Amino acid sequence: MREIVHIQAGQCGNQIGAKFWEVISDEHGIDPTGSYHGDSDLQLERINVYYNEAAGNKYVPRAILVDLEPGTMDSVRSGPFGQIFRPDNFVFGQSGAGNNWAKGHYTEGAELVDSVLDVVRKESESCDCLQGFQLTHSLGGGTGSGMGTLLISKIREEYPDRIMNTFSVVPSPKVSDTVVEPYNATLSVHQLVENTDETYCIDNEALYDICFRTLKLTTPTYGDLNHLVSATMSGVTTCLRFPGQLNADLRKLAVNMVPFPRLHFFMPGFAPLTSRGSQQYRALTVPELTQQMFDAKNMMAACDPRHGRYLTVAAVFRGRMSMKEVDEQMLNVQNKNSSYFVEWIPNNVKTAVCDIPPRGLKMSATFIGNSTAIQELFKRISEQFTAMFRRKAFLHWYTGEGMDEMEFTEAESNMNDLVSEYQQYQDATA
Amino acid sequence: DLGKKLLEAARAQDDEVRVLMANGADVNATDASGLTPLHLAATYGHLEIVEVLLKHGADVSASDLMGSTPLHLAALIGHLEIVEVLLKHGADVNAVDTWGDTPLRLAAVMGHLKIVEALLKHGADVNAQDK
Amino acid sequence: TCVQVALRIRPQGNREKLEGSRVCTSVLPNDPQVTIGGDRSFTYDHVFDMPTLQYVVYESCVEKLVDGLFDGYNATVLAYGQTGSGKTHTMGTAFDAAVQKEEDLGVIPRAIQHTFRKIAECKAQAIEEPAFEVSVQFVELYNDDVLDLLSDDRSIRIHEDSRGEIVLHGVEQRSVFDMHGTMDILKNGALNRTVAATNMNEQSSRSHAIFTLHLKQQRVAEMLCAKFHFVDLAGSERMKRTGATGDRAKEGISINVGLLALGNVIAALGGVSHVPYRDSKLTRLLQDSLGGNSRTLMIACCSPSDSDFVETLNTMKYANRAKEIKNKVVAN
Amino acid sequence: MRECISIHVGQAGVQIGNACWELYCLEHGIQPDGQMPSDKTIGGGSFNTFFSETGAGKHVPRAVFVDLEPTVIDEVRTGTYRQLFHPEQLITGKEDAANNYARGHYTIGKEIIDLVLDRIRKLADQCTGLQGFSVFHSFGGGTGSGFTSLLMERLSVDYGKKSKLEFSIYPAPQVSTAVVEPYNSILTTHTTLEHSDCAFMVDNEAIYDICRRNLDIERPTYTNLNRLIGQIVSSITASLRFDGALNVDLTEFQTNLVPYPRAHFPLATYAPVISAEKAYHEQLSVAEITNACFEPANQMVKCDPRHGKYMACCLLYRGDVVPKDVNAAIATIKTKRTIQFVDWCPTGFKVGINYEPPTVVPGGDLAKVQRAVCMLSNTTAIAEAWARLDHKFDLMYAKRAFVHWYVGEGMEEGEFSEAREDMAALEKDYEEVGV
Ligand SMILES: Nc1nc2c(ncn2[C@@H]2O[C@H](COP(=O)(O)OP(=O)(O)OP(=O)(O)O)[C@@H](O)[C@H]2O)c(=O)[nH]1
Ligand SMILES: Nc1ncnc2c1ncn2[C@@H]1O[C@H](COP(=O)(O)OP(=O)(O)NP(=O)(O)O)[C@@H](O)[C@H]1O
Ligand SMILES: Nc1nc2c(ncn2[C@@H]2O[C@H](COP(=O)(O)OP(=O)(O)O)[C@@H](O)[C@H]2O)c(=O)[nH]1
Ligand SMILES: [Mg+2]
Ligand SMILES: [Mg+2]
Repeated sequence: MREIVHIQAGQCGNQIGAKFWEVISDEHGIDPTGSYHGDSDLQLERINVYYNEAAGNKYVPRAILVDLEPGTMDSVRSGPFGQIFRPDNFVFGQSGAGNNWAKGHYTEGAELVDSVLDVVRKESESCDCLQGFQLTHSLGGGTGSGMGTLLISKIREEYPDRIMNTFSVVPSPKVSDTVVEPYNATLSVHQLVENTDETYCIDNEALYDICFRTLKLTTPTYGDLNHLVSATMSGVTTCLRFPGQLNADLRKLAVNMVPFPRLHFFMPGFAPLTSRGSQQYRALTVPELTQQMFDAKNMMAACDPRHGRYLTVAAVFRGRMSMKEVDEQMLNVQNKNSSYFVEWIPNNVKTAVCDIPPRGLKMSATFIGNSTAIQELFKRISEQFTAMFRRKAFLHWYTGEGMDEMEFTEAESNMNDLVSEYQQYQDATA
Repeated sequence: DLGKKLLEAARAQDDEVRVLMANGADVNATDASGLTPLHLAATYGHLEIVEVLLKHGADVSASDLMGSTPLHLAALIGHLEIVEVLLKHGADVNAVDTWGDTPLRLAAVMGHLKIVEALLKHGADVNAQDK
Repeated sequence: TCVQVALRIRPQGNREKLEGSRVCTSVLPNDPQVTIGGDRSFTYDHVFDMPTLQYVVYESCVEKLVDGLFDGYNATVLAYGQTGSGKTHTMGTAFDAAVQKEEDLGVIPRAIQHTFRKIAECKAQAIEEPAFEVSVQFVELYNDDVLDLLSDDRSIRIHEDSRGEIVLHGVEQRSVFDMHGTMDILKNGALNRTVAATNMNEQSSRSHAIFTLHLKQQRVAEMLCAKFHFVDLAGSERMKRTGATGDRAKEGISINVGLLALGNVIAALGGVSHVPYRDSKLTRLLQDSLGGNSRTLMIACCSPSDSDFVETLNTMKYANRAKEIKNKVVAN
Repeated sequence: MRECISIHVGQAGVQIGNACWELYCLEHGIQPDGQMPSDKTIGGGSFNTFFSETGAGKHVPRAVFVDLEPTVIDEVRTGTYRQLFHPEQLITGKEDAANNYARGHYTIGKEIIDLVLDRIRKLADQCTGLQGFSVFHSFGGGTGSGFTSLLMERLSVDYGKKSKLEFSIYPAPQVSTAVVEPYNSILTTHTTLEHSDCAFMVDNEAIYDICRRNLDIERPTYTNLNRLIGQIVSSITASLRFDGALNVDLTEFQTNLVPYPRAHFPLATYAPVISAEKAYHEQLSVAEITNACFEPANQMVKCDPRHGKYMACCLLYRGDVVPKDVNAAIATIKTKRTIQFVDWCPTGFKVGINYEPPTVVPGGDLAKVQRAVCMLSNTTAIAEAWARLDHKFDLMYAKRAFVHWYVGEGMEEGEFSEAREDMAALEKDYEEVGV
């Protein structure tokens, strides 16, 4: 299947999603003007997955840009690559969503969708072969969580037989201390469970702790969190963007990764962890790109992978190395640590490889796991949700907006079930 | 009933709060929840009205029907100012609602680190997790 | 406190006979066991062989359940098996414009008349009549949408109750007063069930239908509510035998996906810590039928022929384990 | 002359058939454009039945290459061999079977199965006699497993009279592209069983290890395995191209190798595997390369033939092989080695010899040897490999892991439990002929 349509919604989504477009444009050799100036034929070979061609050998991404507020799409036009994006695929309104799921899902934005959809339809009738869609959105509340989980639903009945995946940033106290945030995650996670084929769990709590206790950056900006994010959306998509054999398309990756239909949530992982300061420590140990990915402290989700079992892992080493120490030492991680991979899924760890790394790095790995450790993520948002719910705290921002208390109770049943399903398979046997 | 309307002024209206009390409206009125006006003002952030109510006879430790004190609620939402004012007027830190929690844990779970410090000064407990 | 399974074998059909198919199933006279293809054997609570008429089915296993309604005890009767094995005919969720009734009337219809007789049978007394409110709702799950069969359609939602039970919001729940009118809503609902033809059945069910009967009673020492679900499942299909294509075959896939999710739910309850109810909307709608707070009969339907062998094996293999399933019942 | 048609299905099928026709062309001095030097034409009596002659002396393989995605056959359409094959023979779709057996057999396959049939019709309507089809596919691929079984069902109702030989890949984790390959392998085996007459399975691990110590390739690519695999296929199809004594017809494969209908999975063993690296190498006598045919390191499926009973042997020699010395080596396996046969079956060792010098790829890793051999034992010990595969299958099916991808793609759940029980019966089939 060839070509992927990317949509970015919300403030967060539009910001990471533009860093995404920025980074992979470097890897591929498209400059802000859309002309190719790269030093490989390997870069142009599968360029059509994320870019369209045009008059003059120009390459304009397949992104829709979506926001209920303009203030995030006026500043991206004013960024390095806001020139290249097509102008008709900027779909802002003005209302805003007050960091409310209901306001994005039902009130405001329910009027801006069916405008987003009409350009979604547009870029997709140009497709020889559609893989599906990727959304960059935030789970923390507002135009990205509520419109985002409305786009995803309305896109599913129109293209039911296409793959839906998301990069879904997960809210933490430690980053935004916005009281109303555990509500809008449990409202989004309810919809992601029903309607996505795979979700990456970029968890702002994890990104905070890496930027503060690993990178030692005492006051973390949205730039330093996003840096760690864009390095991850390069790894987890590289298999889609360069020629290769393993997890090469959205559907093949889903079929390698999702054992049970509902457990389609992955925690990423990245080695080597870097800051924007641009100090590059490398060869400080080389085969142990295998012990770094598999470490808690390199995950992008606040989960200790040792507190459960892996179900499907996908390691992707980028750079210039030996495909033969990669093999040996990835077979070692699985046989030092044999209990941490479920047994009723034999050969559950697949290992791809790439020959071009990102800029900055001579060698870099990337990690895509379906671990049951992930339940620390949801149990965290479960407890913070149930705290705010039990006291009916702030519940009238939503009932006011043509919602209902049962959505709240329902959305908490779903994710709590998710938790115990992950916990059955974290403990199964024979 | 004026008490109902003072309850709705505390959720929202600092002017209309002292105009409704000088008409003889119950400081310690309750809704069906059991929430008094000092409750509804310490959740939703209003510092002035929180103190106004306290200079005129509010039970700083009144629980609702699920055992919620004014500082339980004030810790949950943030509102460190309202937590301190509530503490100097004799508020119970080590008090427990019908769910088993304490205003400490409500402030841990939600990440209001500024407040968990203050809470721990005037009294902690051993129900919660070590952190 | 535990799920009843009953298995019911149909007579060979005209295709089967005229095509050379032959009997491999074997039940003994007045015996709750069955034997298939010689070797492999199973016992149930009931086994009704190929000439068992409709009223024999009702009395032996369903008469008790309808009673228990008046005793505030919920019940379930779901038919489960392969396409063309007699699910819809057994349940009584289908009606032919020109046959006539002609007796031969399924579970749901006979269940109506039972209800409306024990109501007046109770109303007769010297100590003053108990008042009853009988209502009905009637949905189909067609390609992962809950459609309402009681209305002029085009949505609906599935949520958990206050006691934790599964309630359908946005489904018409209209009230009924005697046999003749409860019956006429059953016919006009069946008129809306999505049905079309496959090579395995000229009237193949393209959805799962649930006829839920509600009976809130008020009497002297109290108030006794009890729901009763009548699930007429779509049968599992194989694309090579149905001949399905397009809109047809898509229906057959989403049927199979939900019967998959019913499979694992049967296995987890018996066969442990989790039970995959949320894999399908079908298995959410059945979450109290199999979980608990229903009294549940499974009527498992089987072709007798050997042209439907491995299929009847599967049906039997799940039916057998389903006996092991603990329903936990309380009066409402 | 009676013709054979090659169908190559799915990625492995296509890239192995590409390596096969490469070696075929070299073996009859045909060029990558179809043309042949008149130096190598004969007076009629050109026993290429795998090749079709046209006017202007182009030789066009009797082959159909089929993939549900376009990338791999695209690399046949613009490579060295864009000239050899007619484009009609090269059929692609756009969406693959995302490593899903059910996509290939039930949904994405049913949308391209008619066009394949009717193109493969054009190769057949141009044959005067016809024996059937040599079909190349993979057990773990989606199209390999799933579409192949759909083609066999239908090449068996059309051409019901015709013989069906398959060369089948058996997956190894060292080159696994996917986790459901055990699902895919037991699925394609159950549905194809009743439609194949003989099936030589190629364990990607067996080949991978042979490439690792005999050719000393450390991390082998598909291009190493295919070179080596392209060899053993040519030893099989030597007779069908060189008017030989043994296996003259496709039926005689079934005649010699497979007595019982379901137990039709022989064990190919090959020698010598000699690296082009070695500077000087004393070529290996018939007696040497025949004793290597009983060394388990050289077979193409991992199992212990010693733990199992033989029920048919054929040995196929190639090059400078004198027939007297063949029988000295054969009579001495019967004494230097203990090789038990089925309680009820003739003991013998058919022999063929080909007298043509083994060809290897020029500038490849295999070294041109002087007398090679390829034995095709049919052992009960190959049941060992079906057990490996069955157990991996069992581990996941216990949990219904991944099944929901198959049922959502055309399948009924019971098909899984059914296909798995054909196997339970087959492991019992190998249990009863021997011991
Ligand atoms: N020897 C050899 N094995 C291969 C080759 N290509 C793939 N394989 C094996 O084939 C299996 C995967 O099957 P594929 O052929 O790639 O799948 P497919 O037939 O293209 O069908 P799709 O899943 O639809 O893409 C794996 O076990 C690989 O080990 C090849 O060129 N040579
Ligand atoms: N015991 C029986 N005696 C007589 N006719 C029967 C019996 N069981 C089934 N039939 C007939 O068999 C045919 C198919 O039965 P049906 O009740 O529609 O089965 P089904 O499982 O619901 N098929 P499907 O809806 O696609 O799963 C109809 O013509 C019925 O009248
Ligand atoms: N990592 C990261 N998180 C962000 C960014 N912008 C907002 N967030 C987070 O997203 C949540 C707020 O959601 P936001 O995207 O602003 O809501 P929206 O504009 O309605 O979609 C909070 O948890 C923030 O911590 C960003 O650029 N990077
Ligand atoms: Mg039916
Ligand atoms: Mg392929």
